[PDB]
Amino acid sequence: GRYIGPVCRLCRREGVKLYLKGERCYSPKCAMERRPYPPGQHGQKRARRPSDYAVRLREKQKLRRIYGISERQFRNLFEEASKKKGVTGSVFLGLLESRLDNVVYRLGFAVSRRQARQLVRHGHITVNGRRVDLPSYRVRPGDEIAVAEKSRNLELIRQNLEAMKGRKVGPWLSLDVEGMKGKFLRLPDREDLALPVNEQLVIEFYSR
Amino acid sequence: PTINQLVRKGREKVRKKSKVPALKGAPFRRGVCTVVRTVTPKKPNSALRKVAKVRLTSGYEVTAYIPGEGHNLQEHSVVLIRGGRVKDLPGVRYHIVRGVYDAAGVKDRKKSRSKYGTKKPKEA
Amino acid sequence: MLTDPIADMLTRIRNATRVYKESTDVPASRFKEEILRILAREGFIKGYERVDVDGKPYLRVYLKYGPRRQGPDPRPEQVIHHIRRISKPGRRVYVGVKEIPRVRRGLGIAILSTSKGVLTDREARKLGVGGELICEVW
Amino acid sequence: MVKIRLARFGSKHNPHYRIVVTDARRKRDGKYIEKIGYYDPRKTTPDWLKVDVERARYWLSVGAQPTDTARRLLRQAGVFRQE
Amino acid sequence: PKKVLTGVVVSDKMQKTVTVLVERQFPHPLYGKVIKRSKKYLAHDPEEKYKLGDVVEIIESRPISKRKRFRVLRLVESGRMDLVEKYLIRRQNYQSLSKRGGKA
Amino acid sequence: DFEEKMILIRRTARMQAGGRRFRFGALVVVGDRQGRVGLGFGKAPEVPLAVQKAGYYARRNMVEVPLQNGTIPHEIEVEFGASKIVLKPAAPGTGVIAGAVPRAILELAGVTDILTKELGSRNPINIAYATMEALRQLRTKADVERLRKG
RNA sequence: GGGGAUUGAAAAUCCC
RNA sequence: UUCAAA
RNA sequence: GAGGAAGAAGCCCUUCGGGGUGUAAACUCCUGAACCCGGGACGAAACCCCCGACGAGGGGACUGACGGUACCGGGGUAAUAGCGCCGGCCAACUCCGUGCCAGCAGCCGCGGUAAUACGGAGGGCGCGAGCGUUACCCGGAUUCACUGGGCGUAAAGGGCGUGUAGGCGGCCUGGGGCGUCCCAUGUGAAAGACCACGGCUCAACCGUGGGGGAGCGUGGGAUACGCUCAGGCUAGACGG
RNA sequence: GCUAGUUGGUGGGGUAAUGGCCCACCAAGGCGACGACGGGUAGCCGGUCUGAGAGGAUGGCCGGCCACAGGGGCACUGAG
Ligand SMILES: [K+]
Ligand SMILES: [K+]
Ligand SMILES: [K+]
Ligand SMILES: [K+]
Ligand SMILES: [K+]
Ligand SMILES: [K+]
Ligand SMILES: [K+]
Ligand SMILES: [K+]
Ligand SMILES: [K+]
Ligand SMILES: [Mg+2]
Ligand SMILES: [Mg+2]
Ligand SMILES: [Mg+2]
Ligand SMILES: [Mg+2]
Ligand SMILES: [Mg+2]
Ligand SMILES: [Mg+2]
Ligand SMILES: [Mg+2]
Ligand SMILES: [Mg+2]
Ligand SMILES: [Mg+2]
Ligand SMILES: [Mg+2]
Ligand SMILES: [Mg+2]
Ligand SMILES: [Mg+2]
Ligand SMILES: [Mg+2]
Ligand SMILES: [Mg+2]
Ligand SMILES: [Mg+2]
Ligand SMILES: [Mg+2]
Ligand SMILES: [Mg+2]
Ligand SMILES: [Mg+2]
Ligand SMILES: [Mg+2]
Ligand SMILES: [Mg+2]
Ligand SMILES: [Mg+2]
Ligand SMILES: [Mg+2]
Ligand SMILES: [Mg+2]
Ligand SMILES: [Mg+2]
Ligand SMILES: [Mg+2]
Ligand SMILES: [Mg+2]
Ligand SMILES: [Mg+2]
Ligand SMILES: [Mg+2]
Ligand SMILES: [Mg+2]
Ligand SMILES: [Mg+2]
Ligand SMILES: [Mg+2]
Ligand SMILES: [Mg+2]
Ligand SMILES: [Mg+2]
Ligand SMILES: [Mg+2]
Ligand SMILES: [Mg+2]
Ligand SMILES: [Mg+2]
Ligand SMILES: [Mg+2]
Ligand SMILES: [Mg+2]
Ligand SMILES: [Mg+2]
Ligand SMILES: [Mg+2]
Ligand SMILES: [Mg+2]
Ligand SMILES: [Mg+2]
Ligand SMILES: [Mg+2]
Ligand SMILES: [Mg+2]
Ligand SMILES: [Mg+2]
Ligand SMILES: [Mg+2]
Ligand SMILES: [Mg+2]
Ligand SMILES: [Mg+2]
Ligand SMILES: [Mg+2]
Ligand SMILES: [Mg+2]
Ligand SMILES: [Mg+2]
Ligand SMILES: [Mg+2]
Ligand SMILES: [Mg+2]
Ligand SMILES: [Mg+2]
Ligand SMILES: [Mg+2]
Ligand SMILES: [Mg+2]
Ligand SMILES: [Mg+2]
Ligand SMILES: [Mg+2]
Ligand SMILES: [Mg+2]
Ligand SMILES: [Mg+2]
Ligand SMILES: [Mg+2]
Ligand SMILES: [Mg+2]
Ligand SMILES: [Mg+2]
Ligand SMILES: [Mg+2]
Ligand SMILES: [Mg+2]
Ligand SMILES: [Mg+2]
Ligand SMILES: [Mg+2]
Ligand SMILES: [Mg+2]
Ligand SMILES: [Mg+2]
Ligand SMILES: [Zn+2]
Repeated sequence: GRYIGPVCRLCRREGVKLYLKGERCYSPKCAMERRPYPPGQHGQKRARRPSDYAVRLREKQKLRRIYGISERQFRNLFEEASKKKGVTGSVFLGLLESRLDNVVYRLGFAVSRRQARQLVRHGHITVNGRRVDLPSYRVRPGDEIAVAEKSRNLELIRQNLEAMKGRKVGPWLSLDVEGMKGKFLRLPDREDLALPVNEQLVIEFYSR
Repeated sequence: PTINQLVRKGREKVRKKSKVPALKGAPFRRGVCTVVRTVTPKKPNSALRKVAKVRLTSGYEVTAYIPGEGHNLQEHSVVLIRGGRVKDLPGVRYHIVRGVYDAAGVKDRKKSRSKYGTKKPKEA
Repeated sequence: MLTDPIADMLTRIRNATRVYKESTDVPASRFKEEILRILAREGFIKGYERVDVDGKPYLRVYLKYGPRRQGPDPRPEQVIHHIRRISKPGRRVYVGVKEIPRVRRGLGIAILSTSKGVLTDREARKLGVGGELICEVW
Repeated sequence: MVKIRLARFGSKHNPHYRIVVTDARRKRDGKYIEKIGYYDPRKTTPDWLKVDVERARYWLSVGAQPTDTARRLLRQAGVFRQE
Repeated sequence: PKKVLTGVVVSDKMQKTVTVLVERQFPHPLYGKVIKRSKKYLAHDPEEKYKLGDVVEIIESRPISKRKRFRVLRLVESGRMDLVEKYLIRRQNYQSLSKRGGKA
Repeated sequence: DFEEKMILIRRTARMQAGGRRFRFGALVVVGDRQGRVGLGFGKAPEVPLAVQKAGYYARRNMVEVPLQNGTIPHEIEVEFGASKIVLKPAAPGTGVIAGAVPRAILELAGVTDILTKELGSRNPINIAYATMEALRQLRTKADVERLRKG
């Protein structure tokens, strides 16, 4: 089961703020806000020049932790990326960005990814009409991701979909806040995203 | 060598010598203790490593190591062997798997329990 | 006795160039002459010419180098940095057009001998033929 | 004798047959002489039945004896339709 | 097609049968070098026609006996014991390598 | 302007009565990630001073790497002593496939795609020097052209 | 079989 | 004499 | 799942000021694995019968082990977490306990009173219904080097010669076309692998379609190099 | 170093059919350092794992071929 445990601690081990909570991570409290040092009894102690390896490990752990995906699944995507034509780095990101659970989150249907995930597992999500509770489901270009008719009235749904009014969204995505529909226009360009991650090191980590 | 020589003699392929010849290159092998001596290490170590001679089912009679803090092995304890040398005791190439057969698991063990065959203790 | 006249020529050239000779003779043979044509046209050697020495037919090979250099060791760069024999007596080497090698992403060459004559890897590739991969030069 | 019958491909609870020509004596999913079509029982695709009728007509011309089911499918593709 | 091989007659000591040495040439599967290799076929000569030293063609045929599965198709080049000689010598060297040895 | 990547630091020893007497050696690469790299090996009583000395040496002893879209103009092999280095060009997406020593020199040279292989003695010092020489030996079509003209 | 003396701790040596 | 001590 | 303290208690550490576990928990609010109720499959349309002519073609009927399963619709509970590591290689450090003991150890090595290496604890790293161990194969190993290694002193030139087989063979011309090269053509089962679409909500799994050729056979063609047969040449060798 | 049905021939026998497959006579011949004979191990392949590749390793599952049916021999029946 995708991690599930103290999360605003991973932010602390990566020395960078990851959004694994949506809000709370915006209001002075993602911990990174005054307490940016690693978790644990030695968190405040001076760090030692990390090994080329350490650097590469933490980088992958960053990107991977951002999407709350497992090593098993993360690796399988990367291997797929390698094989495919074109720059593995971007292509990899493109694939991570195509996970239904992620897209749900991108469209704002949920505040964080872990929430977006649950929304999927519980059928509150629809792809071209049909229900789909597979958070790893790969959204293709042209697919319409909406909210289940029966779920459109849920308290949590309104709140999030409300806050989405006026809010802009991914240049590769499009949100019709009305009927609570969204459309995966195209695979995001590396230029499209802006994750605190140097995918180049990630490729290197697996090249070892 | 010349190509003609290579055509004539060719290169010889490397053959691998097994380090755990306790036959059938099986993953483990069971046996019966014959002696449960204690032995002394080679320089620069000193201590009384626990060891046992095992009359193996592979038709072999080798000496295996008894890992962990204390054991319960005697002149007739049936045990399972796994292979793994004891760098300090020349001639000791296998370990005895604690937790299988007559080999009790280490008691009061709390960390590396898989090894030493120690069941998960209860937390009241 | 020379076991490989072509290898001999290739070396005579390799040797002369490492000490910056002007020319350098090599006992003449049509086949050697053929390779020199390529070498010349490709621009590795200024050019070559038939010459009689002691009554015997040779081939003056006029080598060429780069310009004098700066700092310690002003000795010019070699135009012919590398020149290695591939196919040899007792270990002959052939290639089909599809197996002709790409010597230094093209910045170099490979002289093969095809039934359509001695050609550079590019020339051969063009006429779509393969043959004995004689040497590589760069 | 030689026959025209279904060879089973696909997976568990997901059959996908192959209209094939083969010796009556060969194991069902063994080496066939020729593939002349395919058939999907659950018709999970609009293209669940195809049959190289020209070829089917060929083997029949030389002796291939079709299974009852094999015959059924051939008919659908108008193999015997002599209109 | 019925395989046709060319070789040398290195034995006419049988009734209606000749031994034909056939050389083969090919690149070594790993080392490249073109290498030779030979094999002797017992060919059928019912007319006791061909003799020691002839270069005949041999053709794949209906078994004539055990060993014999080739018939002499024709003569390519008559007389030339140089080849036979080579074979005979190589065979004589054998008399050497063993428990004793033969003169070189 | 110039980046600094420390390849390795070591503490050698010499002998005098009384005992050992340490010294420190530092291998530092300097580069602009745009075709310019330099190697430096400096030794001194203290590490810090050694590193600096290295960096300083690194700046003299620079090499003009002819990058071609993140890669090398062609493949090359160079032996420095018993150490050999194999540099092979690659298409984008490949990355810098190399041992710590070569990559450090390769990345600061502004190389982003390359196939590498360390042969013979993998003595870092010499492997680094083999690398510099390899790069230094790289030629461009224009260059070859210039040479072959006359 | 310690328990001391000695040892950095031992072996050894001298003590009970 | 053993192991280890700058 | 979201919210949730400048941050409970407990345990750990402390320079006794404080620091960790830690938004983690508690608690609030959402969702609703399990489970209950209802519906409930595809896979099965032939053989056969009737019309027609036992044909083509039309009609008709009987069949589901899986399974009341899958799937669908209602209702609906906060609801398993382990295992291995933290001296270097190798991501992760502190206290206490033990003393060359008890023990660890893949390799280098740890332990003879301050042990990040033993055992425990707190903390941390890694992975997660799995995590480790053993065994075995390829890799790293250009460490048998075809690609891709060596032999003065590191392992390695035979004590020397004569010479058999074999391997290797200078310059020019011609015939042949065996090697070699080029073009067609046959063969190269299916599955697998690769690419592209598809079917199970995804995937695993599966279906359809698409290149991909090496090897060998056949038929043409080329002749630089190697080969072979002819004839020449003196610069190798031999002789006077 | 090996070989006497051993190698070959003529004529028979036998088979769906070639053949020392078997037999009767007649020849002395066949094979080997390009590894005969002997010993050890092993079912082969499509393929599988690994590897940048060349290679290396492997042949469970599925597909093809072969061999066997407690261990040895033999035939009868039959398109087999
Ligand atoms: K050199
Ligand atoms: K009908
Ligand atoms: K203590
Ligand atoms: K510890
Ligand atoms: K290995
Ligand atoms: K010697
Ligand atoms: K000719
Ligand atoms: K007969
Ligand atoms: K194989
Ligand atoms: Mg890629
Ligand atoms: Mg080899
Ligand atoms: Mg064993
Ligand atoms: Mg010790
Ligand atoms: Mg341990
Ligand atoms: Mg040469
Ligand atoms: Mg050269
Ligand atoms: Mg070569
Ligand atoms: Mg080669
Ligand atoms: Mg005769
Ligand atoms: Mg006969
Ligand atoms: Mg130094
Ligand atoms: Mg330049
Ligand atoms: Mg170079
Ligand atoms: Mg060297
Ligand atoms: Mg080495
Ligand atoms: Mg002392
Ligand atoms: Mg003494
Ligand atoms: Mg000691
Ligand atoms: Mg929470
Ligand atoms: Mg409720
Ligand atoms: Mg049905
Ligand atoms: Mg029935
Ligand atoms: Mg009727
Ligand atoms: Mg329901
Ligand atoms: Mg429901
Ligand atoms: Mg409710
Ligand atoms: Mg570390
Ligand atoms: Mg202590
Ligand atoms: Mg450790
Ligand atoms: Mg799982
Ligand atoms: Mg690797
Ligand atoms: Mg190897
Ligand atoms: Mg080795
Ligand atoms: Mg070699
Ligand atoms: Mg070596
Ligand atoms: Mg010596
Ligand atoms: Mg020596
Ligand atoms: Mg000598
Ligand atoms: Mg010649
Ligand atoms: Mg010759
Ligand atoms: Mg000729
Ligand atoms: Mg030819
Ligand atoms: Mg073909
Ligand atoms: Mg196929
Ligand atoms: Mg799909
Ligand atoms: Mg296919
Ligand atoms: Mg001609
Ligand atoms: Mg040739
Ligand atoms: Mg014999
Ligand atoms: Mg007869
Ligand atoms: Mg007959
Ligand atoms: Mg016989
Ligand atoms: Mg024999
Ligand atoms: Mg032979
Ligand atoms: Mg015998
Ligand atoms: Mg044998
Ligand atoms: Mg067997
Ligand atoms: Mg078998
Ligand atoms: Mg390799
Ligand atoms: Mg095999
Ligand atoms: Mg099989
Ligand atoms: Mg039997
Ligand atoms: Mg049988
Ligand atoms: Mg039997
Ligand atoms: Mg039985
Ligand atoms: Mg029986
Ligand atoms: Mg019958
Ligand atoms: Mg019968
Ligand atoms: Zn956070």
